Amino acid sequence: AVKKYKPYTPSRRQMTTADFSGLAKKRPEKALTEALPKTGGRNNRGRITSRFIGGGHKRLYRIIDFKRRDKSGVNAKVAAIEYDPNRSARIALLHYADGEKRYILAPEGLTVGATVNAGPEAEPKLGNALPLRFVPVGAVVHALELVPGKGAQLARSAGTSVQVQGKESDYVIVRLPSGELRRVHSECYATIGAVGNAEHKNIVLGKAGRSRWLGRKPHQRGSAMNPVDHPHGGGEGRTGAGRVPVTPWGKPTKGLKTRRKRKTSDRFLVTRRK
Amino acid sequence: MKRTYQPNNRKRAKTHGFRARMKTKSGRNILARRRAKGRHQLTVSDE
RNA sequence: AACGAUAAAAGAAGUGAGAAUCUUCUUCGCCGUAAGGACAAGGGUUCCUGGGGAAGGGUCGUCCGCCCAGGGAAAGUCGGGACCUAAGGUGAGGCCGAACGGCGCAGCCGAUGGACAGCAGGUCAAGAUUCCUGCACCGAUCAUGUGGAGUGAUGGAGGGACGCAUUACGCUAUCCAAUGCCAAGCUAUGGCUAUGCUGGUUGGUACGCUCAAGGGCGAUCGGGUCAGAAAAUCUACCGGUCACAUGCCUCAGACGUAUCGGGAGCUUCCUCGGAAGCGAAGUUGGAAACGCGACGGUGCCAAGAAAAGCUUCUAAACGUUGAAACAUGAUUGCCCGUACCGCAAACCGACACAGGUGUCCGAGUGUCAAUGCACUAAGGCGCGCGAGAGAACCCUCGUUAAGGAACUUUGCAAUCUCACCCCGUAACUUCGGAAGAAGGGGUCCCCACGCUUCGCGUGGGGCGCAGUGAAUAGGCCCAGGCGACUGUUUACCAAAAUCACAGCACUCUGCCAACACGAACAGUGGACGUAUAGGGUGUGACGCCUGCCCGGUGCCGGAAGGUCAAGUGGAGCGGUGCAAGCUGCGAAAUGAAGCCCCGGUGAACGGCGGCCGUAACUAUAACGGUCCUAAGGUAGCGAAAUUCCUUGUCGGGUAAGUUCCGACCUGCACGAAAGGCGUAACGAUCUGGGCGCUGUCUCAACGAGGGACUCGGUGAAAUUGAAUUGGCUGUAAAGAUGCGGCCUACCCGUAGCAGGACGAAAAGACCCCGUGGAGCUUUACUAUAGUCUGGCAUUGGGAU
RNA sequence: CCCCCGUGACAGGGGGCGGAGGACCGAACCGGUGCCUGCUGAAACAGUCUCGGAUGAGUUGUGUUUAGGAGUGAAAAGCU
RNA sequence: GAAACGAUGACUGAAUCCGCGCGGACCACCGCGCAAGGCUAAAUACUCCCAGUGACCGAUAGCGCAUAGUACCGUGAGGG
Ligand SMILES: [Mg+2]
Ligand SMILES: [Mg+2]
Ligand SMILES: [Mg+2]
Ligand SMILES: [Mg+2]
Ligand SMILES: [Mg+2]
Ligand SMILES: [Mg+2]
Ligand SMILES: [Mg+2]
Ligand SMILES: [Mg+2]
Ligand SMILES: [Mg+2]
Ligand SMILES: [Mg+2]
Ligand SMILES: [Mg+2]
Ligand SMILES: [Mg+2]
Ligand SMILES: [Mg+2]
Ligand SMILES: [Mg+2]
Ligand SMILES: [Mg+2]
Ligand SMILES: [Mg+2]
Ligand SMILES: [Mg+2]
Ligand SMILES: [Mg+2]
Ligand SMILES: [Mg+2]
Ligand SMILES: [Mg+2]
Ligand SMILES: [Mg+2]
Ligand SMILES: [Mg+2]
Ligand SMILES: [Mg+2]
Ligand SMILES: [Mg+2]
Ligand SMILES: [Mg+2]
Ligand SMILES: [Mg+2]
Ligand SMILES: [Mg+2]
Ligand SMILES: [Mg+2]
Ligand SMILES: [Mg+2]
Ligand SMILES: [Mg+2]
Ligand SMILES: [Mg+2]
Ligand SMILES: [Mg+2]
Ligand SMILES: [Mg+2]
Ligand SMILES: [Mg+2]
Ligand SMILES: [Mg+2]
Ligand SMILES: [Mg+2]
Ligand SMILES: [Mg+2]
Ligand SMILES: [Mg+2]
Ligand SMILES: [Mg+2]
Ligand SMILES: [Mg+2]
Ligand SMILES: [Mg+2]
Ligand SMILES: [Mg+2]
Ligand SMILES: [Mg+2]
Ligand SMILES: [Mg+2]
Ligand SMILES: [Mg+2]
Ligand SMILES: [Mg+2]
Ligand SMILES: [Mg+2]
Ligand SMILES: [Mg+2]
Ligand SMILES: [Mg+2]
Ligand SMILES: [Mg+2]
Ligand SMILES: [Mg+2]
Ligand SMILES: [Mg+2]
Ligand SMILES: [Mg+2]
Ligand SMILES: [Mg+2]
Ligand SMILES: [Mg+2]
Ligand SMILES: [Mg+2]
Ligand SMILES: [Mg+2]
Ligand SMILES: [Mg+2]
Ligand SMILES: [Mg+2]
Repeated sequence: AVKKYKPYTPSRRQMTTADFSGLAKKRPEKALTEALPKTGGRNNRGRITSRFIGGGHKRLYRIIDFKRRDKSGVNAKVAAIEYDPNRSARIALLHYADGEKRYILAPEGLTVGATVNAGPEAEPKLGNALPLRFVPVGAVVHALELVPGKGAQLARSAGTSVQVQGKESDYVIVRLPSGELRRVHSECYATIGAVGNAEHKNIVLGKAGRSRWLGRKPHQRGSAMNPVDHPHGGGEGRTGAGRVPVTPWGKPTKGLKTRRKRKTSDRFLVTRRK
Repeated sequence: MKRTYQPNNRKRAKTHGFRARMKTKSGRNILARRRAKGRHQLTVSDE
């Protein structure tokens, strides 16, 4: 489920580790293994836009086509469930009966070797490419596009499930994992099931290092900084605030709606993530 | 302890040189505004 | 004053105008995971020869890294380019932007990497996988042949192609042993006369049915069109079929044989010492890599660059009587870099400077091992002032009678302790730990005996004060405060209680995501991530927990109404000309967000408090406690990092305790994620006590080394009105050597002291002043990026 | 992983074997904990002795990117 | 400010002769004028350079220089 550790070192107690005992051990396919360099958070101007990014371990991209519509109407069989360091989830290896291999995202349960399909003409099985309209009411799914062909941008993190509330017009209502209700153009695609990994959410990190190894340079209380540096700075003691909680940029954190008030999305969200 | 100036030929040239100084406007400007002061030392290319 | 580390020098010989310093010789002293050797970066002729001596050299110099002149550096195979790509930099068209310009796909530049054909020896005063000798390899073009029909890209696939840690067998380097083999001479000073002493003991290439651990490894037929634009002997899926052990395959390496070298020395000539010829052996045994066999095995989560060369298919295309492939001969071999210094006197430090500088090699003995310590080898030095003295004082070090923390701000400093083995080891605990707790005992030499060795246990003997005998080598414990922890921090006065952290919590964010850089509808990070994600904020393991106040501020939500800008609408007012008329001004209603207003919200901002009376002179050590704002402290803590009164009161320890520990509660002024209270472990943190040890101390002494002092050599500094510069009392702008009076005092210097010269150093950094400045702050003022918002333009048809 | 020992509602306990770790002692390397010396230094920040990490958040070479109300900062207004 | 006029950024974009524009709000009168198309020597400014002069300097003057942007400092711009 998760490996644990006897307390032989101080930090080797709470520490916890994944269960990769179901990972088809394999060096990911060569003609699918692009090269990701890291970006300190600096952009093409060399200034840290994102903030607090740094190093960790060398990583590579595995192309994971999300629009299965490039090969729907035929099926492939699962070949392996290797380990991507860039995703919160696990990924799986597709052997299309007609030669071409691909990589797709791996869902919850889907045992190594199950032969899965793609096309509107597909059984609600785990791992099928299926349009959202042909999906049963109340069914469990992930990997949802905001338009046909675009690419699956919904339900991708570990153990996530967008849930078909049901059809309507040509826009199917949907339950986002955040707790939101979204209209989706029924010619949008889907992949049946929960994401899996699932266990992820729970692995205790355990020590500084473990943060570093995923490349998350140490985070910083502005309450450390000085006036010159950032808002909450100054003081003579472990000091409070003296103003309302606020980002470095002074635009309040803690209870301040930040979404842009006018938008085109505003007539596709029937409810709010509350 | 250890000092400010640790020479690096490639650095020196790729930093202060002539292809470099001409690559930018303000370096053209540095150039001719040097020339006027009768520099023999035009540029670290001329070392 | 200083001559730049306390690694150390002597005598002889020589040269010269002159020598402690330069050159020979013989010793001595220091380095030896270096203070040796080889590179890179940097420097630039510092290299070698011959010469010079003004200045550079911390003295001297006849000498030099300085001066002069002349020489020296050689590559198809090393390194870079003629090949490749990473980050990054670029970049026609392309996307933007007051200008200059900012972006940006392909392509191109870009080594720190990929790729890649040569090794062994010899020698100039000075080069060396270059030159020379010996034997190789690679590409290129031609020719005689085997030719005798296919060649195989600007696209396809394969391959190149990669992490950390641990580890099995084989082996090389390379080092040790010896009555192995070869060579050399000798008898020392009592002995040894060799079974002693010293030295050397295989490098390349070629073959060879010789030995070999290790390592990679399948194959062929067919189907599917729909996979690689298409093609397709290929590559990928599906299926069938094939003697599991394997053989197929490779050969690090060793053994043999041969050949080319090299080899201790030996000889011969001879000119501050070299030129030239010659040449023996080639053994058994053991150790052993971070190297090779290798892209081996296993385990692990943090999941490990790209591209060309390369290998395979096909497209066009010209060929299919000259297509590839091959053997051999010819022939060809571009471009820069190669000297020398390169852990330093030659680079960076202004210096021939106790600093800084990246990778490799880095022998032996002793030592559990080792790049550790002592001593050494090869090699490299004795650090470019010397000599004597043997006072104060100063630095670094030894020893110490009696005592043993009496020192003191504090055991600061310094001693103790010290390795390996064997016995043994506490509260407390998160069951890992504390822990090397504590505390003991052993350790050397010989003989016998056993055992798995170099090795070790056992038994008996031996010696000295002592046997990790020299060097490298933990003092320990009890009890608190703070943080949990490993980490981080103020380059050059603060290393912690800071900060980070794993953990938890509030919110924000549904993708052209928020958020952030931005001439800007560019492009970028966020992210090739997707709510188990991303941002921001706060607390800071873990454990039991985290209460009371929504009135003010903030925030979320609400809508009746109060409202509010431009714009819409203009009744009415007036200026004017005779005038149609032009026009100045401008009211109603309507009208955006936002504020007023209603409620919700604390792991948002915050809040969780005022007071009552005492005999006397306008007063001091003390009182028990009812309690106005929205509420007025729940747990736990409490004289604390918080305590005013203050050395609070009590207890412990002490002979004696403002400190410390426990309790007490009257908390000036603790309190729950600005966390509350705990807690094992961790700590160059902080605080008190102990044991041990000690010159920290009583109280200092003797000794040593480097200074200080003397002599010969070179010779600074900050300061400086000018001085021919006493003391006491007094006076003076109030601290007098200079004025008064009185005392005292012959001229000069040397080593020493630090009272004075309000001593030197920086126009005081505290304080006041300046309608001086800069940083920072907010509900001080004003704008303003940004951002919300109505109208207007992009901006269109229609249905009701 | 592998054996024997254990069955009160109980994860367990011994032995083998294994090689884990912001484990430990400790050179190189990285850092500056205390004292003294140095303060017209040997050096515009160091020397000796002592001390901290020493497979990790480690150390370092090379090419390269970000800058002035700007960068960068495990936060000192430090560093540029 | 009574704000004429030109001038443009965004919205609007009239008359062409019995017409258009101005005369410092605005109106009549009465005057000066031809927007929406272009070129144009001359006088004027400067002085790296050439020459002539001087109640300008003569070696701390005079340019920074009797010459040198060199020596020297600076990673650089730059100082000199
Ligand atoms: Mg945090
Ligand atoms: Mg601070
Ligand atoms: Mg401060
Ligand atoms: Mg601020
Ligand atoms: Mg503040
Ligand atoms: Mg002296
Ligand atoms: Mg000296
Ligand atoms: Mg001496
Ligand atoms: Mg002689
Ligand atoms: Mg003579
Ligand atoms: Mg000498
Ligand atoms: Mg060396
Ligand atoms: Mg010489
Ligand atoms: Mg001299
Ligand atoms: Mg002579
Ligand atoms: Mg560019
Ligand atoms: Mg290279
Ligand atoms: Mg090569
Ligand atoms: Mg090469
Ligand atoms: Mg050759
Ligand atoms: Mg081995
Ligand atoms: Mg012998
Ligand atoms: Mg004798
Ligand atoms: Mg011998
Ligand atoms: Mg290319
Ligand atoms: Mg050279
Ligand atoms: Mg010297
Ligand atoms: Mg030096
Ligand atoms: Mg070695
Ligand atoms: Mg050794
Ligand atoms: Mg040593
Ligand atoms: Mg030398
Ligand atoms: Mg005498
Ligand atoms: Mg004594
Ligand atoms: Mg005694
Ligand atoms: Mg001490
Ligand atoms: Mg125990
Ligand atoms: Mg012990
Ligand atoms: Mg005895
Ligand atoms: Mg004994
Ligand atoms: Mg010690
Ligand atoms: Mg700490
Ligand atoms: Mg400091
Ligand atoms: Mg310090
Ligand atoms: Mg409103
Ligand atoms: Mg008491
Ligand atoms: Mg705290
Ligand atoms: Mg620490
Ligand atoms: Mg005491
Ligand atoms: Mg003298
Ligand atoms: Mg007088
Ligand atoms: Mg007098
Ligand atoms: Mg003195
Ligand atoms: Mg002053
Ligand atoms: Mg460690
Ligand atoms: Mg540091
Ligand atoms: Mg106008
Ligand atoms: Mg003169
Ligand atoms: Mg002059």
